[PDB]
Amino acid sequence: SGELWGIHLMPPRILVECLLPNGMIVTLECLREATLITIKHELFKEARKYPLHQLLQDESSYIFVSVTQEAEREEFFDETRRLCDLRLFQPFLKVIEPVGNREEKILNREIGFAIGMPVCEFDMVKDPEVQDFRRNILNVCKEAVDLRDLNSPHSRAMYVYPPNVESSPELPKHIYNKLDKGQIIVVIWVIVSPNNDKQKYTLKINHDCVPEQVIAEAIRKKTQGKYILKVCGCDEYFLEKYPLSQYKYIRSCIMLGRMPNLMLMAKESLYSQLPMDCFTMPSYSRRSTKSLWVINSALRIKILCATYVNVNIRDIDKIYVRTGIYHGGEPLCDNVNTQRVPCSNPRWNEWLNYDIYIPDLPRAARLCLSICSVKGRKGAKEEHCPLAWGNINLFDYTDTLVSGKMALNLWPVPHGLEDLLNPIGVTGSNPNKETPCLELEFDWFSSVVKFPDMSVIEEHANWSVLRENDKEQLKAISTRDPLSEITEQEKDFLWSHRHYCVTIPEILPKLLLSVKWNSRDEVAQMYCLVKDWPPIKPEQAMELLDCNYPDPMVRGFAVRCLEKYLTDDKLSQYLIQLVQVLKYEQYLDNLLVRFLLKKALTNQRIGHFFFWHLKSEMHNKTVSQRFGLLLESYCRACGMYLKHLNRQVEAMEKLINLTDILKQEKKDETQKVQMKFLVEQMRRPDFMDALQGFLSPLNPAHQLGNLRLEECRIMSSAKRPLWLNWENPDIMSELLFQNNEIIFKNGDDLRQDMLTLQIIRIMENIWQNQGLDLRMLPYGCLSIGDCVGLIEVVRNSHTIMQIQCKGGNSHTLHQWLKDKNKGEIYDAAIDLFTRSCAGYCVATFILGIGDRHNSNIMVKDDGQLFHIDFGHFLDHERVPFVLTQDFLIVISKGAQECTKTREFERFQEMCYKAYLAIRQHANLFINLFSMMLGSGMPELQSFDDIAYIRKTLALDKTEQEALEYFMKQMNDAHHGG
Amino acid sequence: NNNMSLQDAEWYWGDISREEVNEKLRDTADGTFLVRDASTKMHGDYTLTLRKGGNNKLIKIFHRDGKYGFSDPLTFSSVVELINHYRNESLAQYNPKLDVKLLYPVSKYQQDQVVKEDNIEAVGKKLHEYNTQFQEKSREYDRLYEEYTRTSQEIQMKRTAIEAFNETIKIFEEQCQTQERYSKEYIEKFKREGNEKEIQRIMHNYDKLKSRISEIIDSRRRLEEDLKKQAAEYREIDKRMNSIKPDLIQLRKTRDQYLMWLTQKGVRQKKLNEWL
Repeated sequence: SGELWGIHLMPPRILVECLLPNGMIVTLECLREATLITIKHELFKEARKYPLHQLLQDESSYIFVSVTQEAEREEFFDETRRLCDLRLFQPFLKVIEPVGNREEKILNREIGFAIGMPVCEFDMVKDPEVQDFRRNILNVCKEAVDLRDLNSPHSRAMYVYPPNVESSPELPKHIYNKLDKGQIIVVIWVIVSPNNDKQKYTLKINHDCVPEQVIAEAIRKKTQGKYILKVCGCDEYFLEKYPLSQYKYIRSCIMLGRMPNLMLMAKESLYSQLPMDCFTMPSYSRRSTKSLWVINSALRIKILCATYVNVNIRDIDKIYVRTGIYHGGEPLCDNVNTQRVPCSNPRWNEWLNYDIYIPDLPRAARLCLSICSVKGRKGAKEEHCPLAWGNINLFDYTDTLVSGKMALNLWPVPHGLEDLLNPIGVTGSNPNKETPCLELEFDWFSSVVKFPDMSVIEEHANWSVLRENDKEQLKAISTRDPLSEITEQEKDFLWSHRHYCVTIPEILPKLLLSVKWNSRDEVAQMYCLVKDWPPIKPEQAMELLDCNYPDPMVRGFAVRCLEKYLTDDKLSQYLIQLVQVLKYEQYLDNLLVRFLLKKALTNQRIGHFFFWHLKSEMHNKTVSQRFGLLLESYCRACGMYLKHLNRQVEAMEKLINLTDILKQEKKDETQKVQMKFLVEQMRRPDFMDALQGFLSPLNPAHQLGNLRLEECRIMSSAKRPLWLNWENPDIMSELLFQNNEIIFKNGDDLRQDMLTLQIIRIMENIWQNQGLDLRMLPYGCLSIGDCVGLIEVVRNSHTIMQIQCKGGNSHTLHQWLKDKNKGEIYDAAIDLFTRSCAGYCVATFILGIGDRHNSNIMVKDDGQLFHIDFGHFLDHERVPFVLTQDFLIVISKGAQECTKTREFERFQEMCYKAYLAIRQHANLFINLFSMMLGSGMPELQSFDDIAYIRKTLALDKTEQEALEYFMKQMNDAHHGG
Repeated sequence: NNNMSLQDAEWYWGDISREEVNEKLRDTADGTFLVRDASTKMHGDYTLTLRKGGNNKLIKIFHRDGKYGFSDPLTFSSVVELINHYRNESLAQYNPKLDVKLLYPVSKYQQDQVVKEDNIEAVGKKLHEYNTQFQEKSREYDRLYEEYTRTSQEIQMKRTAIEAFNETIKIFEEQCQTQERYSKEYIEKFKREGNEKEIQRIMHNYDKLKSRISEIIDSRRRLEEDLKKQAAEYREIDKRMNSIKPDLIQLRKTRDQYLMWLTQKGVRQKKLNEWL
């Protein structure tokens, strides 16, 4: 499963059996790390020994071909790459003529390696929608490339090194007072000299400073638009003219009080460093219908049979097929069941009729179905269990209704799914042929049935068609959360007042829930309202992209709102959910995929996390094909960064292999022999070359360098995560960090941790904006695959368990914080600990993460408190983070009393303000947790889970009652507090 | 029944959330309904959940001037009178598009006959037995799921290996075809020049190529047989999980019903929590 089939590491002596075009067979002993060109060299040296050497031609005209471990005949125009990285299936190499363009095939190899699956089966798959998407997405790829090359070389620098800023140009009041008259002491580190000698200047400048004037007084103090500002220790650049305090590095320096340090580099140096992206245009781009509404018939679908259903015969008697026409998550008609045939012969031959008409079918209508099994001979209660599920788009990407026969391969039942149907699941047949397959037959209407265009819908609109006193009901419906208890009274009030709903833009998600999509006239009217709807905020706009709104025009309006309001920083914050709602799209080609790709191809910081979020779920076969096509598109149009991504992938897969040979081969012996084997495996040169000089997946600006072998270790946890320590190739980067520690954790899924940390970062942002300096520590976490990912390590921090063990008690943590930093900075550390504790207490109570012990909560030397290893968030009511007396002592400044403590009263005030802030912004949190359902966490499948964060935030109760709810929860935590 | 308090009504359920209502309104017939307190949690709402078109429609009842009704005007003394009136007459009076009768109420009295041995220690012991049996059933189901996922990865890897083997056979058969193509019309030159050493070494090369391709055939056939056997085991594990799943769901329903009955019977929750 490594460099050979069944052999992880090949022996130094390898007997390759190459294949000659003349017809001879060689048995060549090949060098361990040999490149392909010399392999061809002493291939042709011994070719003279065997006959038919006269028919042989020159070395340079011939190319190696072999079958790799991913089942494709790879041919090798890349002779400079070693045989170890070639991933042989068997040691053979056929020597043939050129058969194609060299650059195209090298790019195809790089793309297939970065994705993890070949482009060859993307070429060989015969789905017309797949090929049409592959052809049409190159248009927006070319447009993004042209926009990236619009203002070369400045726009290329913008693409490669985008500004790391946030949305608000202005600053909150609680950090403007953190500066001496709104001045930032900044240090500019000029290395420009005849020798490689560093030297510094100090500037006291404003917060609204453009970097151009920053370098203007930099040159003035030196004692002119050809210099740029680069952040010390990473590849962050200050390019576009923005206020200085708006940048995330400068903002974080204001947050933590650290001294901002910057380069002063020439523009020409970076412009020569950045290369030109050779966007090669791919080869595959070269390659009487009646309306839907004129059909007077009811929708019927014929179930023929199932080829085989994996069910026991002596435990289950009868099986059937439960179907239903859905629009997202709500049925358009009553579910219809087939006759309960015996499970031995799943043979039906049954038409199924529905309480819906052909014109009444909406554009996003889907036939969701499942073979299910009955039970209940013993007892009077009979139960039906899910057995296999599948969804069909009733209209394909060409707006045509499905007709004729269709062999749909069903999907395995999701884990913990009680529901008989799975409308939240993806559409399309299962690519795995070893799955239960069902023959469907859609009715043939003697022609091709096409959904009407916007003209017929608009003509149907305005044909079926002074402000009122009680307009506060519309606002009341608007302010409630997306999962509110919406009545038929409120639905009818919304639909009867849809024309007056345009004056409240943010009521559109509720109004779309009011309209019934099984009605043609209502769908046309609501389309007419959507077409002229005013734009809404991005936080409300991404709500319209979950499974509850599958309509292409609704999602198009949401994508247009994302185009016209959503910024790059908020896109990076919400990239996880926007990637996850790509599965909710019924078609590969849509507006959301175009928006995400266009933004990813004009922003390397956005595109890096875009690539990694798509790559982390290539193991999921439900979305493997769509995300693989999207990854193909990104890797074709990203330019040079693909190579960097390849390096990252190499390191990751190498680490994966290392963790493999750590966790299913030698999990039994002691830890010391495991460490010996660790240093032996990692000392080998190709593992070094894979793990040296590659960009960090956690942060693309942090360019990892030399790997210190002395301190790369394994923790004593259950899954044995791997500690990695990296140097920095630049020599003067001691200002920010001299080390890069990364936890490679495999076995434990990190999508949960990623979601928890993203939500925690968002609560931090809301608290900072409202006026609370409630700083979190959302460390970098990035899942890279199937329960494998990376975690950024917090330097100079220890778990509470380590503090308690090293101190030896209840007073030991406050004593340790007294000893670490005493004096006039002890009060600052105490306030930092109390405030971070209040913020994390509020966040942990609202999110309801897993049980907290001293092992999974850490404290820094400066006093900052934070949480690690979340895992089990929401429910998998219970307050996990009960404020233990170990924290009561530190909050109370070591006072024995805790109830009558003034600092405890300020702690109460901060907690209450935090809870009110999150309750006010809970719409965003409900939206983000609803957008995350299609990922498939073990504790996040349906809205029953999101009801937990609904209850903990007390959204059902009034704003006042949440205060006493928080009172009661904290009093139960403290047994009176 | 002329008029009865809503606490004694079978359709009324009191203080529950939307989730258990959806679980009790899941895949039921048209007109199935219940009445519960609204999630806003103030006295006098008493919302109604009905099932129509496969959807859990939810209707609000107002409490103006001490009366009840779906909308203005409120012409019902109690919620029970309204429920009976819409149980005998269709709900289309309020909204003509909701052509549905309130046919079946979700009665909490229906599940009372499921539990037996009503004394406290007997139901405690019975809840303990069904809870632990649910525990071994669940751990068996998760172990079977783990084995199923591992075997599915083995099927994927083995199928990839078979496809690589077929492409290797295509490669080597193309090589043999090229050998025949460059040897069929060229062995006559060997016949004219009359050297047997080159003939015997080229036949040795052809023989070792034939041995290699036959060995690769043997490996592909063996791995195909292994894939068929492992896929049969995969089918058996899938069948075993599909057999366990209804039993696990029934044990979950039994445990939930026992816990709800104990909660409504006034049994202490902490006294039963630590038995598990």
